[PDB]
Amino acid sequence: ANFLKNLHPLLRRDRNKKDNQDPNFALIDALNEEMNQVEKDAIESKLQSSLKTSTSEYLDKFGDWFGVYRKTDEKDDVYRARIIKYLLLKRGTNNAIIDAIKDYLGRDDIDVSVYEPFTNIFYTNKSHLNGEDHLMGYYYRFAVINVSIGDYFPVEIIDVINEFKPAGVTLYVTYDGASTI
Amino acid sequence: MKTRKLTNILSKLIDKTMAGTSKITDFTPGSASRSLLEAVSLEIEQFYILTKENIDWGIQEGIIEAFDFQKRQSKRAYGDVTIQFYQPLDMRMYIPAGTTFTSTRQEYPQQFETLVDYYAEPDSTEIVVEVYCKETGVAGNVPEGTINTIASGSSLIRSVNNEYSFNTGTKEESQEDFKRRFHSFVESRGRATNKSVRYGALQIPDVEGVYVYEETGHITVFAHDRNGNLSDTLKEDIIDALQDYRPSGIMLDVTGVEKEEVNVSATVTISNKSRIGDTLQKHIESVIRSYLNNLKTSDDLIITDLIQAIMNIDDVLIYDVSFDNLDENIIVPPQGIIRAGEIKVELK
Amino acid sequence: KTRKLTNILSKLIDKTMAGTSKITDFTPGSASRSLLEAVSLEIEQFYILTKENIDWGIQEGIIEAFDFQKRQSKRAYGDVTIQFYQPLDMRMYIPAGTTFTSTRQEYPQQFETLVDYYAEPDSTEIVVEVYCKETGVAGNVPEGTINTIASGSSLIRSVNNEYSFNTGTKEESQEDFKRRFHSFVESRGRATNKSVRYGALQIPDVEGVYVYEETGHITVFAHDRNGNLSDTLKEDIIDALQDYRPSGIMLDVTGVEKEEVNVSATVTISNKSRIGDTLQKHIESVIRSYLNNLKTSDDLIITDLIQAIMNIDDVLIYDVSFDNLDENIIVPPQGIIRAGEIKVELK
Amino acid sequence: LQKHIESVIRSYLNNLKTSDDLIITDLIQAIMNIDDVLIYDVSFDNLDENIIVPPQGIIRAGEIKVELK
Amino acid sequence: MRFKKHVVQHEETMQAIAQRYYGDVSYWIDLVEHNNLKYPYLVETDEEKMKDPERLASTGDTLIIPIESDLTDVSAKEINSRDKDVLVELALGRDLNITADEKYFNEHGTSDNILAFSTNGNGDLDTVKGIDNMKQQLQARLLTPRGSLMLHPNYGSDLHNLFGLNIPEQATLIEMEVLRTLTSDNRVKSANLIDWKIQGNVYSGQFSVEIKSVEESINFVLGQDEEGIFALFE
Amino acid sequence: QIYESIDLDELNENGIISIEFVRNRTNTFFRIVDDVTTFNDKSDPVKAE
Repeated sequence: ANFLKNLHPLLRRDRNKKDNQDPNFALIDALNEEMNQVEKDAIESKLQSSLKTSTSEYLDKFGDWFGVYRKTDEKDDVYRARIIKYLLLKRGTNNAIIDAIKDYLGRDDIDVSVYEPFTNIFYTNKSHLNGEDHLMGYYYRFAVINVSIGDYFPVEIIDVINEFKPAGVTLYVTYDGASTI
Repeated sequence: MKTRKLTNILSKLIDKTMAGTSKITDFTPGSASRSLLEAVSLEIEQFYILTKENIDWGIQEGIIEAFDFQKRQSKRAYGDVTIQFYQPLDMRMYIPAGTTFTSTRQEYPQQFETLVDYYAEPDSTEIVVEVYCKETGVAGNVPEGTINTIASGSSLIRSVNNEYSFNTGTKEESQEDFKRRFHSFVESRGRATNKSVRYGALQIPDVEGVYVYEETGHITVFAHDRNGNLSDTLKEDIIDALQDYRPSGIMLDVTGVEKEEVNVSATVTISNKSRIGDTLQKHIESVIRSYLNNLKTSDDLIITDLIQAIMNIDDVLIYDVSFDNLDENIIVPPQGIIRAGEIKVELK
Repeated sequence: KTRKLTNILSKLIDKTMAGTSKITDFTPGSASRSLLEAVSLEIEQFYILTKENIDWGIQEGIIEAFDFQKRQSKRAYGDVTIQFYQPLDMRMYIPAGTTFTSTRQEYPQQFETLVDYYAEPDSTEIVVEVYCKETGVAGNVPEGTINTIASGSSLIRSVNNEYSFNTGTKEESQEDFKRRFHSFVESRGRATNKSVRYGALQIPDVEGVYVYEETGHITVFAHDRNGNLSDTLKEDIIDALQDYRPSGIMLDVTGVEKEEVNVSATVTISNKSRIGDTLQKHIESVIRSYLNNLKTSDDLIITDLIQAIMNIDDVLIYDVSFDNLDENIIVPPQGIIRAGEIKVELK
Repeated sequence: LQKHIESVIRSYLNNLKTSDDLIITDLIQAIMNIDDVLIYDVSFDNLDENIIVPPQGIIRAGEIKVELK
Repeated sequence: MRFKKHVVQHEETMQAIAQRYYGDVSYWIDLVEHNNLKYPYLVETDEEKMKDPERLASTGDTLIIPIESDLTDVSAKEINSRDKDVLVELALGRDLNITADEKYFNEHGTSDNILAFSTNGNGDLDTVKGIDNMKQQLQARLLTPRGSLMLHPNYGSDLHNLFGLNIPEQATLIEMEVLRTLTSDNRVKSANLIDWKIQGNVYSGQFSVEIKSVEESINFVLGQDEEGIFALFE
Repeated sequence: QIYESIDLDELNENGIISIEFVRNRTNTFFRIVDDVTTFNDKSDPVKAE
């Protein structure tokens, strides 16, 4: 917006008193309006080059680079939060699986836990004879987990756990009826 | 950038110009005012377009810079040369690194050399060595039987041959291929998952594909280079790269894919018999090599697919095709792959 | 990538000529050429602005989303108090650039106001903001440093900065910013030996961690500064590594196999008159410090101990010998050497 | 490095005066002070006990040899 | 090393500065890079500069223009009259006043123990500068017999021996000796006879001395800037 | 203030010295318009100038 400053010095910068309908001032102010609007747009353009301050189209460009695609009616703030969370996903532990379930079902108040049967392997000394422990075999074995879920689910949640669980661990999924009643 | 267009900018300029003065009322084509405002608005439009393009370029550049995810350069070709001697060697012979290998086939004048020192044991009749193309890019992907000369000059050498077509030479990484590897990075930030294991195995640039085969308490990573082999150095490197990504406490093993080595002999009839020669044979052989060496892990080989691929070269010039070694499709398992053996063509 | 002034002007002239033939003078000093030159200069300046914005976005856009601020170099600034002998008998004016300084060789830094200030008649003391002329931490002067004005009126009783300045900063390099980001990203990793070791090390009282891997079991060796592992610290490590361990894998925590080495030494000395308790205890403290400084995988090389004991004094200490230490005590990675009973005999 | 260590040992022994005893630990610290980080451990394959020199005696270097490991 | 420093003027632009100094507007980006300026390079007032004092400059702020400037090859017309006075004063040197009490050593010109130091009235030694300095030095040279001064055989004059007869010949000898003594000074560009007469005992004469011009002294002193001595060892 | 060409003409006709803004001159961005005195008899050149 240095258009008047860098303009030819002899040209008038001010609407002349002698004529309220001075065409020179009209042309100059028109061009100046467009110069200042382009400067404003160029100053506001910085917000599009940052993930923090990006908006619709450029934010979609960022999500396409990160691999995360906008959902139906998904605004910018929730979308960028979802991208940031997707980058920072903990994986390979019970807490991660529990969060993945709770974030594929609707809510947090549901009971969800992971059972590890290898804790109940029957050792000679410590394990009680008629106790909770069982003899080692196929199910009571390391690299095995059984996930108990306190609500209804699509079968596809199994595939979500396949995305989170560590490689080499057999998965079983237990629906518990006692929550839904 | 709001992506304005020329017509709106010109209309806004003309409207303001009219509003500032009632004297100016001639904005027809060919007028001075209209031309000046048109030029200004056109330049503004070009500024906006280029600003949008530069912002797109800046987003790609900041993605590259933030993670230091540098884009893959061209890879130089490499492969295995076999050698035979006159008689079983009486002694430990030597072949130093930089020993050059060349080919008398003028169609493939590229040069190769050893990057490693070699020796042979007493009472051995042949040896295998790995050689790298001196020149980078696709030029070092010579067919089988090309390399037949050794520049060491040693007398005990009877003959030299590359038993298989080289396929490891490649140009700069494509835009979509780079974009797909970055998605794998993002997924593999969680270290202990199957996709993270696959990324760590793929972290080595030499590795082409990986199939992670999963069992209870055991992981088997089937990996291969762009030729279908898996050298011990490459296996060790994959292992070292997987130390950071593999889950703790679970057994892991790295092994080479179940490579199948399809030899082909094709009898092809030609309608225009003048066109018969060495050029057409070599072109057909090249097409077959490119078809087979583009098969991925677990791609079945379908004889009719190969038939259409050969016949689409020229559907008029080529009359009929017949295979003298293949009669039924080949099933490839998940951990398997197909690669071209000797490719031969008889023109009739 | 971008147009420039000469190209913009040329295209403007070409488009103007194409639009109409009524104008053909495009020489220097022409109104029309001047107007196009001005528009071209503005567009070139907007191009430079876009270049600056994109150069900032390339190196700061993505990382900024994760609450990571790059430290910009700043001028140290703060408030100072000016006291008057009496309420002002007229409106005092302090022009911008009015310099404030300190009467010490410890702080030659000069501070100036960047804005005009006015003190009303009714006032008796007014506070103003001053900015250090130099960027860096050199401007972070302590409390009571600024105590002089170079162009103040005699009505001032005393100048004083009521708090130490701390806003001066040095620019953080790009590589350090990338290193912090990459550190954070690595810390997001879980269910690996490296991540387990990291998460154990973040605990306050943990000094050293070795992770030993077996098929279906993980055991963690930890120790404090003393080589010991308290039950409470063990429980803390377990509770912190509940989040870290892989699913379906067993994790155990154990102390480091400490080995207390007892060293009885016979030190020959030259100056017989300097033989006393203090020198004995000094030598013993040196030996104990050397033994306790050893890390988990560090083997006790007796020759280096002899070097250290002789380097206590090159002429006083004459010769050394040990009866307990006959050969180097090799220890595994999970076995730390610590100081046991120490005795020194002066000869 | 071998020649530097050999030189240091020669200079140490050929600086001994009349009636200076040779003390193996002194020689150890002299060798180790060349670089205390780079040099790890030192062992002598011909010397095991200090050498007493009488008033009319002196020590001088014979063949000096060093094996780097 | 020396560089030009520019004060931001009202509603100035970087392009105008570049045109003014570099003779082309293209160097404005170099000027920005060297001064480390953010996009609003020359803000209207200090309120805008408060937003980013480091990276912005307001009116009355000093910019640096890295063009190797040199005080020689500067048009004397620009130099202020006071600056020219100070420059010629430096050129012609400052020295301790000894020719005070003109009457006394004018009454005894040929003798020794004729001149002495004096005070400036402010408890410091008296000093003669510029034309007064030249007067002092020319008087002292004329009055000094040649060869009497230690370490300087040729400094002085032979007038003490020219107390000869009253004829034109001795007049011419005196005139030639005086012209030699005046020419001996490096600063005296030339000297020449004006008029003389003989009144029996008494001889009388007058001369005209043209010291080096203002232009030459200015050029000499501004050249001396390269060395920084600013002193006279003639 | 930045007085206009009419305001400067009024001030000079009233015998008042004024300074007018000027752009891009080699020395400074300001110049002295006139050396007029308070005596407003412009016909008399001695008293006025």
